Amino acid sequence: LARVAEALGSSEQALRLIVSILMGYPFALFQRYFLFQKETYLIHLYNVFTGLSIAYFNFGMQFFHSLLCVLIQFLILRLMGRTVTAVFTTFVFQMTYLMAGYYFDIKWTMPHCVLTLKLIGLAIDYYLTPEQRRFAVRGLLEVSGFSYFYGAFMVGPQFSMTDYQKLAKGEMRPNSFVPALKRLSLGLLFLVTYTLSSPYISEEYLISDDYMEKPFWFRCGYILVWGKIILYKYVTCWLVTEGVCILVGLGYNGNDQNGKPVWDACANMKVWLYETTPLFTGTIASFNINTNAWVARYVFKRLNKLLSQALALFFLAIWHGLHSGYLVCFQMELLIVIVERQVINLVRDSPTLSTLASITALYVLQQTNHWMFMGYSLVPFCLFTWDKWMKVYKSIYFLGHVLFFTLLLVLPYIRKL
Repeated sequence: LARVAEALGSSEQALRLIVSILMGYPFALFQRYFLFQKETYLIHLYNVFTGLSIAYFNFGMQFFHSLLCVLIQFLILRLMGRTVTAVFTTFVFQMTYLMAGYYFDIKWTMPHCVLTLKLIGLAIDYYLTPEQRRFAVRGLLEVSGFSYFYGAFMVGPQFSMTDYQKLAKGEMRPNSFVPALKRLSLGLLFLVTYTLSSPYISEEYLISDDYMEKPFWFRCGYILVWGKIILYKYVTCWLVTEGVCILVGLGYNGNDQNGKPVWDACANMKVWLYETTPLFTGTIASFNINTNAWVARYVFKRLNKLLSQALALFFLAIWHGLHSGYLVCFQMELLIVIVERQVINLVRDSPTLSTLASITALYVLQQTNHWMFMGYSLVPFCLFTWDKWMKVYKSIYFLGHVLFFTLLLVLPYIRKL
């Protein structure tokens, strides 16, 4: 039971989560053939009975929490309807219930932060642009089934209700097992990388006084290797989680010009592009493309774009808010990423400095700076506490904070040089 969680290397709860995500596949062996089944109320009943069992198996307490939010949300589907208050109360209540969970390692708030976004998204869908005219829904079991879907429950991607009901019917396409193997084999490849790296390079090492004053160059060097190997826990649990999502048929975006079907519908990653990438505007734009696209659809699209940027990323700090740490992380995308784009336009688009720096002559150095850019930003994540976060930040001479601002004052004068 617990000896399996100690034998490989990972945490005790981490084994119960990987078992839960891998449990998606034998459960997707029923939507293999019983999906073409004429009865649709049986499909909704499968997701509830599986999702409630998955929630109970991982944590006994959560089964009531999610269920309570689900019944209260379809109560705001009866009352209020699409009157504007309904969006205001859903946004507040869901975050009020969510933030209560944090105030009261792998807690029951793991699938709860997912359904919070799934129910807020449902409210705006129940409430136009070419995307909005499609994503909007028309007109009990529907809300319960959509929330408890086994493929995307613990950390899975948000899926449009309109598109979810489609899965019960025609999934909006040919059934396949070959792409499912692709995201599973690549998903397990990163699991081997994580389980082997995590013990010889850990978090508690950053706060440990041992050697944490000796090198300076390796002081930042450890921060480059770490926060590149730690985020692989998310990577493995988004590729194996997509593997079940695509096996059912939900993973299919559509088809292309050659008739070949598309697979990037609920794809929360793009590996060749989130790695081997010199410019991290690609990586940070959307490492969790779905988690990033949701905010870009229901927060940024709904929201004066200049004043929207701060309030949209502030919602991501209301999303968890464990310590000031998670807030300091979202003020990195609105920091280095906006500065990185300024250096992108500094070259090829300036009448002073770009002229000489536009050419092919004017790779490894950029990536080395960009992996450092990630680590420094992931430091106030994992270790979120004020005393832990400040400890390693002051020990590394606060380089990221100084360099970004140093670039920010000098940069507009380089545009003149």
